[PDB]
Amino acid sequence: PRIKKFAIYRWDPDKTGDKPHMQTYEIDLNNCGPMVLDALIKIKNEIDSTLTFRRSCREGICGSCAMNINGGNTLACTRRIDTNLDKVSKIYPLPHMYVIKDLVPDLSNFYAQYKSIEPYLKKKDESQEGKQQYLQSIEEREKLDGLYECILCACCSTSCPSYWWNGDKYLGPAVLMQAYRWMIDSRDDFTEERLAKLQDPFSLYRCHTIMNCTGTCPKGLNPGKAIAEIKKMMATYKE
Amino acid sequence: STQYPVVDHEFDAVVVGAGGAGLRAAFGLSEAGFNTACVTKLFPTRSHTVAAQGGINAALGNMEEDNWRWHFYDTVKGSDWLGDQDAIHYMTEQAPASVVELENYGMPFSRTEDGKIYQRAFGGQSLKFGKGGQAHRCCCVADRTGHSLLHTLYGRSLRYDTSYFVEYFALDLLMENGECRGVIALCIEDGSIHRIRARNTVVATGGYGRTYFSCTSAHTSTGDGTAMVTRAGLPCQDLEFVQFHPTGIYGAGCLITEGCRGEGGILINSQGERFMERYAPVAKDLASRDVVSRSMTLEIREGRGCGPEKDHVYLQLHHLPPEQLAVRLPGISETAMIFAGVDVTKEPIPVLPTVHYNMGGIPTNYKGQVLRHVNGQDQVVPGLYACGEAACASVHGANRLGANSLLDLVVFGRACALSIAESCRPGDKVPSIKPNAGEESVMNLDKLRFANGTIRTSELRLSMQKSMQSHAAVFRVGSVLQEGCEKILRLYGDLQHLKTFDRGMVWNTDLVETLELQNLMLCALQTIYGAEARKESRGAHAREDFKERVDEYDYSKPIQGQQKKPFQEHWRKHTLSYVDVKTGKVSLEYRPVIDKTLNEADCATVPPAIRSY
Amino acid sequence: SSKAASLHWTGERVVSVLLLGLLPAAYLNPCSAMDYSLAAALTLHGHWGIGQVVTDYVRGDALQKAAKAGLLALSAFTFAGLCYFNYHDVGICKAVAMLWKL
Amino acid sequence: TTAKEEMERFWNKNLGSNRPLSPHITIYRWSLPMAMSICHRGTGIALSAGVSLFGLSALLLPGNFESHLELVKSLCLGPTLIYTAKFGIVFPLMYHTWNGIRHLIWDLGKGLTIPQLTQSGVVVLILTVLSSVGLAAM
Ligand SMILES: *Cc1cc2c(cc1C)nc1c(=O)[nH]c(=O)nc-1n2C[C@H](O)[C@H](O)[C@H](O)COP(=O)(O)OP(=O)(O)OC[C@H]1O[C@@H](n2cnc3c(N)ncnc32)[C@H](O)[C@@H]1O
Ligand code: HEM
Ligand SMILES: O=C(CC(=O)C(F)(F)F)c1cccs1
Ligand SMILES: O=C(CC(=O)C(F)(F)F)c1cccs1
Ligand SMILES: O=C(O)CC[N+](=O)[O-]
Ligand code: SF4
Ligand code: F3S
Ligand code: FES
Repeated sequence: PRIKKFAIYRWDPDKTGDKPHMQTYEIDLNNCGPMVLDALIKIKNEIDSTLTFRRSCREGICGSCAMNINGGNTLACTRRIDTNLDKVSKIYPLPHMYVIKDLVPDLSNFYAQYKSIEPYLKKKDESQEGKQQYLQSIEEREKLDGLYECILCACCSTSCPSYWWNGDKYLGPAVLMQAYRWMIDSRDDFTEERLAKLQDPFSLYRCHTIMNCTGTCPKGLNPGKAIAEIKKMMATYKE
Repeated sequence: STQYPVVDHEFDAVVVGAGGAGLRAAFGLSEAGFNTACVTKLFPTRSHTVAAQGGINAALGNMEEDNWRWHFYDTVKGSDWLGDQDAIHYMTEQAPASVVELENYGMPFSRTEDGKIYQRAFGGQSLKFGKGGQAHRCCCVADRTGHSLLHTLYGRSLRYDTSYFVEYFALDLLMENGECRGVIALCIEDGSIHRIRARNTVVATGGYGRTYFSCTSAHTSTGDGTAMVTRAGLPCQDLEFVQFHPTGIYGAGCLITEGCRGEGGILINSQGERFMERYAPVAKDLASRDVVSRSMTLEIREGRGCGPEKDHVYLQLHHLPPEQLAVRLPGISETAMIFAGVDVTKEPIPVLPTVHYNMGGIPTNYKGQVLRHVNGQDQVVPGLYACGEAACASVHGANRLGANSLLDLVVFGRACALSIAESCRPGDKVPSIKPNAGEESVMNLDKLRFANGTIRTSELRLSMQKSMQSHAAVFRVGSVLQEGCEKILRLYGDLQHLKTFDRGMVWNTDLVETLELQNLMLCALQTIYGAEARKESRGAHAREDFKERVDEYDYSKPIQGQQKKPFQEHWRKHTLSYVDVKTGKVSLEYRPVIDKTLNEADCATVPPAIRSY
Repeated sequence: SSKAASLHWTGERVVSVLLLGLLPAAYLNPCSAMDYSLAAALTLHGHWGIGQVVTDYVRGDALQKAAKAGLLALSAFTFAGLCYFNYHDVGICKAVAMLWKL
Repeated sequence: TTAKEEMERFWNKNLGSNRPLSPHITIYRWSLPMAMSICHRGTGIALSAGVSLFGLSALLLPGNFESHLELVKSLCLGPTLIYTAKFGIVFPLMYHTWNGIRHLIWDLGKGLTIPQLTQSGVVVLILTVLSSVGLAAM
C-alpha cells in the first residue's frame, strides 16, 4: 500500500459565494497510473467526479493538460507523480489566467493572439496554388525543426512574468515563436510585413529574456531563443 | 425543461467536429461562400488527428514513378472486397491534388533532395497492381504528420468567416420528416442549450475506440456522431469491423506509428523469431493491419510473450541508424521513453495489438451524403453529410490501409463541401423548425444532470469496456460473442441506475462524460451484435467458427460454370444496424457493396480474389 | 511603415555597450571629457531603463502618461545636476577617486 | 469574428464576472535565472536612484563635494564600515554590470539554452563577488 497525497485547487462557479481553495485527495499509487493525469482521472472516477479539467490524448501531443504541477507548468499526462509519499503534490491552474472552473482556464485571449499573426502560408501569387507542390530544399526545411512541433499548451506563455503583467498586449512566447516559424519558412512571401506587425512597444518587446518559457516547455522547445532571433531580424530588415 | 433557456442560431451549413475532416469541410464551405458554423466539444487543435504520425497517401511519384490506380488497387484489395470501389476510385484519384493542396496551405512536409514532398513505404502498398513491388507514396511531416495536418488546416481556417462554436457538445440532429435541419448542442461554458439550424449538416465526429478497455485513441473518441445518427433512427454501417493496431504499448495503449516498420523496424517474439515472415513471406512485417496483428495476438497464445506475464511482444528499431530514428521517427522516441522508458536507438519498444481505427460509421455516398435503406435500395437523407472516421463511405471496407485515413479526412471533407456548393447556393431558404425541436435531447440532458442512481458513470463505462475487450477482440466465436451481446445489452439496461454527482451548469465534465457513455453504448451494441451475426472471416473480423470468406461465388477457383449464391446467402455485403433507443434492441439488415468504379475506362473494377500478403 | 520600436531597442543596446566601454575608459583616463560623456550615457541609459519598468508595471492611459512625464523630469534634473557638478565642482571621476582613498 | 473582436469579447466577459485569477508568483517554482532576472531590475533601479540622488543633491544642497567628504571624514568612520559601505555600492553596480554583459550576449542570440543558462548565471555570480571585494579594496 502506497498512499500519495494530492492538494488540488478548486472553485465552483455555480456555488454562491464559493472562494478558491485547496482540496486534498489520497490515492493508492499501486492502483493507479504513473502520470499525474492518471491520478486526476482516478479521483475523478472514484473519489469526486466534480473535479473538472481538460484532457484528451493522454499521450502528450494535443496539449489539453497544461496546468501547474508543483510550481511548474507542464502536461499532466507526461509528468510522472512523485513516488515520495512524504511530499504532497500541488496542482494549480495555469498561472495568471481567469479560472472558468477548477483547473480549467480561459484560453480565449491566447488563441485570439495566435490568430493575429496569421499562422498560415502567404504567397504573393495565389493564382497557382493547389496544382503543384512548392519546392523546399531539406536545408530550408531544417530551419523549421524545433518550431513546428509546438502543441500550443500555453504552458510557456502562462509562465512568463511579462505575459502575467501584460498578457493583453504582449503576444507571449508561444505566439511569438510561431510568428517566427512563419517568418523563416522559405515558402512564405510576407516576412517583411510579419515583422512590421511587431513594430510597437508591447507585441514583442515586453520580453526581457527571463527564459521561464523555454525552461518549462513540455516539448523541450525554445521560445526565448526564437524571440531573440525575431528581435535580431527586427533590427536588421530593410524598408 | 425550460430551466435551460435555448438560443437559436441560423446558418447555411453546420459542421460537427473540427478534426481533419470537419476542419476541411468547414473552411471548404466558407471558401465556397456559405455562412458556415462549426461545432466542436474540443479546441480544434486538440482533435484526435493530432496524434496521427504515419502520414497521408498520394501517388505523387516523388520517390519513383507511380499511378494513383495502383493506389486504387491496393486499397480495394486491402478492404477484402467489402469496400465500395466507386468511393475508393474517387479518393485515390483526388489524393495527389489533395496532398498538394495541403502542402500549398503550408504543411511542413519532409523534403527530398529534389525539394519535393518526401514519401515512404507503408503497410501493403505495391506497384504495377501488386506486381511491381513495394511502393513509396506515404507523404509525411517527419513523424508528426497528423499534428501538422490539423494545425495547418486550423490555421488556414482562421482565414475565413466561419463561426466556430468552441467546446460545444452536440446532443442530437434536428430531424424533421426525414430531413436534417441542423443540430442542438450544449455550451459547456455556461451550460446553455443552442439550436444551430441550417440547410445542410456535416457529421465529422470521429470514431468510438473508447468503447473498449485498451485503445490508441484519446478519451474523447466516444462516437458521439454515430449515436446521433442512431438516435435519429438512421442506420450505421459495418460497426463490427474494428481495426486492431499491431504496435501499442502494453501500458496506456499509446500508439507507435506503423511508420517504424515501414522505415525499417521489425517485430520480434520471445523466441526471437521475426514471425512476421512466417505468417506472411512477401509482405512480412509490412502487411495489412488486420493480418499483422492477427499474427502477434496469436503468438501470445502459443505462449511467446516478451515480458513478465508474456502478454505482449517486442517492436524493434535498434538496427536502424540513430540519425534515421531522429529524422523519421522522433515522435515515437519521445513517448516510447516517456511511457515505456526506452532508448529506441539501442532497445526495442514493447507493443501489443490494441483497438485503433473504426472502418464502420455513418452510411455514406462517395459524395459524402448520408444513406438510409428503403426497400433494399439506397436513399439520400436530405441535408445530411458525414466524413472521416465517423463516416462509412467505406473506402476502407473490412480493413483500412495504413495512411489512408488522413487522406480520407481531407478528400471527403472536401467532397462534402463540394456536394453542398454544387447542389445549392448560400442564402437559400433555411428549413423551418418546430418550437419544440430538440426537446427530447434537453430532457435527457436534465435527467442525467441530476441522476441519483446507484451506479457511477465510471463504473458502468468500465463494465462496457472490459466486456467488449473480452468478447469482441481480435478473435471471436458465437459463444463468446453471444455472451457478450446479452452482457452488453445488460449494461445498457443499467443506464437508468447511473449516479452523477456534479450538478452545476459550468463545465460539468461529469454530465458530458455520462452523455458520452450513452453514446459509447449505442456503438457497442451495434458492434458486438453485427459481429455475432457475421458468420465469415473478412478483414479485421475473424471468426473461429467460420474462417471462410463467404462471397457470392468461390473466387478461388474459376467462375462461369459456378452458380451465384443468393444475396441473403453470402456475406459480401455491408452490415446495416439500428437500435430502439428506449430498449436497446438491435435490428439489422444489409445492402450490396458497390463494385463498379466511376469510369471503367479510367479505372477498371477489381474482382474479388484470394486474401493474402 | 516606421520602425520606431525596433530602433529604440537597438539604441538601448548601443548606449549599453557605450556605458560599458566608458567605465574602464574613465579609470585609465580620468578627464573632464570622460565626466561628461559618462554623465550622458549614465543618465540616458537609466532613463530608457526606468522607462521599460514603467510601461511594464503602470497600467492605464492616465498614469503611464504621467509616469513617463515625471520620469523625464527626474532624468533632466539628473543630467543637469551632473553637468553642474562637472562644471562647478570636482567632476564625477575625481569625486569617485577622492571618495575611495577615504 | 476577427482576432481583435475576440480579444474585446474576452475582456468584457472576464472583467465583468466572479471569475478568479489563478495564483502565480505565490505558486511558481523559483529558478536561478528568474531570481537573477529580478535582481537585474532591482539593481538597475537602485543604481539609477543613486545617480539621480547624486545629480539632484548637486543642484539643491549647498557646499562642494569636499565640504561633504570632510563632513564624513569627521564622523568616526570605522574602517570595518568604510569598507562595508564601499562594498554595498560596488556590489549592485558589478552584478548589474556582469549580468548586463550576459544580457547583451543573449541579444546576439547566444547562450540561450537551459544548460548554457545556468553556467553563465553561476559565472556572472562569481565575477560579481570577485570584482566587488576586489574594488572594495582599490
Ligand atoms: C487514434 C489514432 C489514429 C490514427 C493515428 C494515431 C492515433 C493515436 N495515426 C495515423 C497515421 O499516422 N496515419 C493515418 O493515415 N491515420 C492515422 N490514424 C487514424 C486517423 O488519424 C483517424 O481515423 C482520423 O484522425 C479521424 O479524424 P476525424 O476528423 O474524423 O476525427 P477526430 O480528429 O477524431 O475529431 C473528432 C472531432 O469531432 C468533434 N466532436 C466529437 N464528438 C463531438 C460532439 N459530441 N459534439 C461536438 N463535437 C464533437 C471533436 O471535438 C473533434 O473536433
Ligand atoms: C556596466 C555598464 C552597464 C551595462 C553593460 C548595462 C546593461 C544593461 C542591459 C543589457 C539592460 C537591459 C536588460 C533587459 O533586457 O531587460 C540594462 C537595463 C537597465 N540598466 Fe543597465 N547597464 C550598465 C550600467 C547601469 C548603471 C550604472 C545603471 C544605473 C544608473 C543602470 C540602470 C539600468 C536600468 C534601470 C535598467 C532597466 C532594467 C529593466 O528593464 O527593468 N545600468 N542595463
Ligand atoms: O583612481 C580612481 C578612478 C577610477 O578608477 C574611475 F575613474 F573612477 F573610473 C579611483 C579611486 C578610488 C576608486 S576609483
Ligand atoms: O516584472 C517582472 C517579473 C518578476 O519579477 C517575477 F519573475 F515574476 F518573479 C520582471 C521584468 C523584467 C525582469 S523581472
Ligand atoms: O493505422 C494504421 O494501421 C497505420 C498508421 N499509423 O501510422 O501507424
Ligand atoms: S512552446 Fe512549448 S510550452 Fe510554449 S505552447 Fe508550444 S509546446 Fe507549449
Ligand atoms: S519567459 Fe518571457 S520574457 Fe521572454 S524569454 Fe520567455 S518570453
Ligand atoms: S491530454 Fe493531451 S497532452 Fe496531455
